[PDB]
Amino acid sequence: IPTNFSISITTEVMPVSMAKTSVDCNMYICGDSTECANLLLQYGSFCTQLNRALSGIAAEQDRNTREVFAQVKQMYKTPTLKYFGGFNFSQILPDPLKPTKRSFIEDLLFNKVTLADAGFMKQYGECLGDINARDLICAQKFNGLTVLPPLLTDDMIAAYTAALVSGTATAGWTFGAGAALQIPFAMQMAYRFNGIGVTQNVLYENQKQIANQFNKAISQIQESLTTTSTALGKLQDVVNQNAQALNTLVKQLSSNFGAISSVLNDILSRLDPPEAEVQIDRLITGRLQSLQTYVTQQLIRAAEIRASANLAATKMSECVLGQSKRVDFCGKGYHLMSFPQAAPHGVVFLHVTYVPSQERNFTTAPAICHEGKAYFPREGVFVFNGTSWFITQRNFFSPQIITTDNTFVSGNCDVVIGIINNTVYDPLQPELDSFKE
Amino acid sequence: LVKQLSSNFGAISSVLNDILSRLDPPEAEVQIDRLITGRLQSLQTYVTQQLIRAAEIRASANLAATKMSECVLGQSKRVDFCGKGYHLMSFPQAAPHGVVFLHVTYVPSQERNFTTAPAICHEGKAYFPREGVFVFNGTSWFITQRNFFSPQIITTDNTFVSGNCDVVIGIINNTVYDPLQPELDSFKE
Amino acid sequence: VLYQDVNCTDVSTAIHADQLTPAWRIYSTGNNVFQTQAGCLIGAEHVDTSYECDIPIGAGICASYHTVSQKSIVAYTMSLGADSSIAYSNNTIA
Repeated sequence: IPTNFSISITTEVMPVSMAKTSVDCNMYICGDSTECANLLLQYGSFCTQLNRALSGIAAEQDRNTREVFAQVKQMYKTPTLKYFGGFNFSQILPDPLKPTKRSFIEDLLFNKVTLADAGFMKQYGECLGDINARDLICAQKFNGLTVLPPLLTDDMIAAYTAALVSGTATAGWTFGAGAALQIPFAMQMAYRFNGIGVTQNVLYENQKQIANQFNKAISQIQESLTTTSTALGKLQDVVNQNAQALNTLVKQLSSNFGAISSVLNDILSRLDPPEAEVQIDRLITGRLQSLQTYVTQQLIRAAEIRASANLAATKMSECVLGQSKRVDFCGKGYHLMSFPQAAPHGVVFLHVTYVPSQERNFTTAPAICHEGKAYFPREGVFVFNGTSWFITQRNFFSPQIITTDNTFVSGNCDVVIGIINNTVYDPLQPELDSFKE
Repeated sequence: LVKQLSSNFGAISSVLNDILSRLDPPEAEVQIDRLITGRLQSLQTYVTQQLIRAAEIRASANLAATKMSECVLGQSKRVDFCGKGYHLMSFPQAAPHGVVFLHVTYVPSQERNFTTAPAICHEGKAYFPREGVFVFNGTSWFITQRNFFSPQIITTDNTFVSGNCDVVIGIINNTVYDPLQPELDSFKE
Repeated sequence: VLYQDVNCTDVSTAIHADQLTPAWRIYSTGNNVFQTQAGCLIGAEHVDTSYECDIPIGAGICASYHTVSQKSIVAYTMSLGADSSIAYSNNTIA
């Protein structure tokens, strides 16, 4: 039976969105040759079906992002105290004095994985900047590969994360059910511990210790996010896969598919138009095959990202919006709490798990026959017996005397293998003896 | 797929029986091979798209089967999985190439502000509440449930014994009731 | 019009000087709006209100069909959610 607990906080990073890419086949296929379009239009809707598929992928990514982040109805305002029952919620909620509207943990996450393969950003073409600061600048390239910005901006994602954290800390575990039942954080933690099986005694009598352990775990998470290693790299791997796909597409664009040269506007100045039409058709076929391979790989990656986003949304609905009895699903041990955090093209959950420690071996007993009838324990499943002494809980020691309220009546003693003779206590007989006599 | 069927892939025409009787058989074999290659590429693309769509539909069907096994065949304590709030029931319905469930969820009603009570020390020992943790109190009056009001008298059957009163922060001093003492005083005395 | 990726400055010049490839005969231009990945939404007024996202466009600027003075297409900030007044209290139970 463990005697002391150890509040730990684990991290879990799951991508929910990918790079919304859009490749224009008008510039990729038939870059600058005006005679190339006459042969390109001969094929058909190869430039329309791929654009439709890419638009569908973008819509699916936007819908997955909305289903993952946007789950609450009302936007709960972030509290100004950020200190509930001893639990210091700093570096989690947006600071009212910080210039940025994000959190410290959110800033540390956005300052690690947002490298985006520094040096390869000029492969595609986008429009970086914001409308507020008037720093929006559009950039294009001759390859025609473009990346569409996501629907939900980073500010909206940070606002959704702040609303989720506020609904988890304040209003208890009800903002996901459909109402807002305000309740202090102390009773919330009491219910969180009761859902596991531990009574409110360990929660209330050791509230300061739990708050100190929570603050220590938060500080350890901050120190791990400050200086880190190859860990926390799912989003980085997704970005690297997208960059490698774009680089392979660009390389296959400038590749000779069994023709005179891989560069346009050169075979027309050295060969006859009817003779160069064959080479143009071969180059167009090779480019179309490369683009079809790219579209298939993008479809596979989009299906994978959609599955990961559905899994992350399920985890957020089960761990954040309540207390799930799922074993090794939210964190490592008992869930007991959850806190979501924003991340670039992903979600980083903070599972405040419950890990017991300081175990000690003790003798037990299946049943206790007092006066011919056995007494199986009702609530406390562990019959902690030095020499047939007490009855305790499962996850915490909590030494408590054995009474008739913790055990029920049963049959004889010759039916249980391991019956131990002991006396059961009842507050009725001494009280009656003191009242009458 | 139909449009790519009636479409040229770099040949004389996209309709059969036309390129045959206009050139020599060896010259038409090249065009026939080009058309066959184009048709094979289009059909391979169609088969790949069908495989992707079949994988997606299989994933959705597995999710729907899990939802039916968890919500219809029993009562799952999942949060925001079957319906909006508490599942409490589920009814499946037939649909063309799909399943439409009818989750009879439980939604709360208008609320009311009350006063909290972490613990109650009657005679030096604190009495923490039972499974029902929301202790409704005007001024340290009663104890209630978590979802419905259900006003109930605070007795010894809804609380248990614990340590002293200086271990829990926010404990409100109040008196506890036990049905044994009045009955004994009425019977004996 | 929703021109995917442009500065919405050369497109207007190409339209006014007949330099764009898609040349609609019955087409005019009265007002252009520029946001992050705008699309040069010619026809909609950049209203400073906040309505529910009906037609998602991108970068948090959706479109819909509401009344202006009357029925016209507008642009808003998706109206992320209605504000709440749930305040924490260590002595209040709901």
